[PDB]
Amino acid sequence: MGFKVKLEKRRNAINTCLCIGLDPDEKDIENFMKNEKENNYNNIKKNLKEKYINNVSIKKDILLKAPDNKSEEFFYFFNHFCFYIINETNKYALTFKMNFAFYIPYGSVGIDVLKNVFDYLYELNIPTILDMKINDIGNTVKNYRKFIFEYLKSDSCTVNIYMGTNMLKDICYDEEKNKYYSAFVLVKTTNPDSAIFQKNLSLDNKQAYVIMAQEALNMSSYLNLEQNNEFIGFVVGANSYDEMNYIRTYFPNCYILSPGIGKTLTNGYHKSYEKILINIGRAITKNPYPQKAAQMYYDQINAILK
Amino acid sequence: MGFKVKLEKRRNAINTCLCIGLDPDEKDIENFMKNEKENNYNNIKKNLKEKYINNVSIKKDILLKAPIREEKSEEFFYFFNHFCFYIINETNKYALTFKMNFAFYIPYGSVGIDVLKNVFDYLYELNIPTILDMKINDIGNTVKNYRKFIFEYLKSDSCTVNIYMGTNMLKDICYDEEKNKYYSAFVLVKTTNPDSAIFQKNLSLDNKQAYVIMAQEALNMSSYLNLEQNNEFIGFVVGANSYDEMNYIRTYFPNCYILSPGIGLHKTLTNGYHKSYEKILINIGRAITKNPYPQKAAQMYYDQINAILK
Repeated sequence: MGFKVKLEKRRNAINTCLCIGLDPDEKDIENFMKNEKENNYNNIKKNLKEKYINNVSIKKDILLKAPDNKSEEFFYFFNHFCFYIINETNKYALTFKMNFAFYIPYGSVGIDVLKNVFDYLYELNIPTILDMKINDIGNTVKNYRKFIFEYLKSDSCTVNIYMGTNMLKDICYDEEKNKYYSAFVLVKTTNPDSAIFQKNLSLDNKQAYVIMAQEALNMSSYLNLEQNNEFIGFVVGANSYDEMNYIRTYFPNCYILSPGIGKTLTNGYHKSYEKILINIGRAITKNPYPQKAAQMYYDQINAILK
Repeated sequence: MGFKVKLEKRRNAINTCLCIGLDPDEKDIENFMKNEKENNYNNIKKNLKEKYINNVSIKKDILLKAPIREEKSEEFFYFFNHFCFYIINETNKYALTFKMNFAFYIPYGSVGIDVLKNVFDYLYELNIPTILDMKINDIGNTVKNYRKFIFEYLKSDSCTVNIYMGTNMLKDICYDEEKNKYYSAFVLVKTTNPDSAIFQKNLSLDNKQAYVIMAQEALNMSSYLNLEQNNEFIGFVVGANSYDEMNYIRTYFPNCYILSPGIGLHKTLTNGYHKSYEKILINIGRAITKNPYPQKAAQMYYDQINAILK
């Protein structure tokens, strides 16, 4: 079944539009490993006892061995840290968003964890988003479509359309198995210079982020995504209230991914939940008690619900 | 040491500005394998003999194995890697630099990344200038992850970048205040091929098309961290088939490095924007790696260029 329905179902299931960001950096690891050594492998032992961990496809042997310190150590903890966050938070998460950048600085080892992370999430049947802000020319971008939607089995991804919209036709649609995928295009990002191009640049008097949205949203039609339970969304920085409001208003019925790590007046979007995914990452994974922080942000959101 | 001085060195040796694009697809690996499982593994054994192949770091015990068929998922890895070496060994004699597009090394998961790693290692030993076409972009400290991967892990000499969401990301990519080192990069200006490439020209500021408005910020950022004196720079990517935009930028700047993908439609009015070569890299990929006799296709393009009026 398509992405829209996977979200539509889960949204009811847990009534929240929270999107947990799983962007583990080096610290979190060097750390998780020690707070784990400097402990009786509490979490790594709770991890090793969740149903789906037994399914991951890569180095399932290593990851499953008793804690005890090989060269697959970094791999060991990196993968288990993610399992832990997911295990500790998935309850409050409508969907998860992993940013490729955090999984690529070590080479293949990082992609192996990533891949397990998605296998684990796919098994837990939780909506996923690879924040990879991909971009490139047609036939080349299909490589990203294969990696993301095929190898990782991801539910969606972020895409930077600056160099074209036709690329969306190679990312969101696959004419070989006739499969349709969802994507999120970078429209506006609260960045002390993101507006240098997304706002100051223009055409027909409308800013650039409005131009790409229109273009993005039109490509969504041409591809027949909606009727195929898929879609193209807009990534709109949380702290971009003015822009976040215009998009929500002028573009109602559209899916919005709001990056950041936290104020909440950001819900300048609303629709019927789900169409305004509020991303929160570091605030939860860098937080000493991930499960707690999660429910906190979980409630604070169900609060701002009405 | 420096990338700017590195190119203006290999510039002399093999006088050329040709840039070979190594973008192995799934059937380049099938073919090469078949052509190998029939000619008693000719090339593979020629690779294995080669000098610097001992400088690759991932799964070296396998890359040097005896052609396997008593393995698992190591087969694909074996041929993918040897095809890239095949090519480099074959044409690295006419190339000014090699451009590896990340997109082609990631669809199989991590295995391709290991292969990409070995390739950057290999080239590093032949001491050939490199470029990673990953077209990266992201906020603040996240890009740090790419700079590490691109420059620390693959020791690449440069990479491509999409600054649409902030020109500042370039400081984060092109500089590293912690190892106090500078890096080079090429930002996408006017990519010709995406016949859907609007935003780049229909989008404008004070009557200046976007690619123009983006080339300046790119340069203004290059001056800030001043890569210049550090033998580094921030260049641009301009499609070969963009003669209008090509002639301009190289005229309205006009000392900025240009990377031009195109031939692999095709033309040659593209050099209608040159200077000391190796500052107008011409990327030819498929036309050289899809060719039956890659060495010649390489020399062919080598002479067609090396032999140009001026």
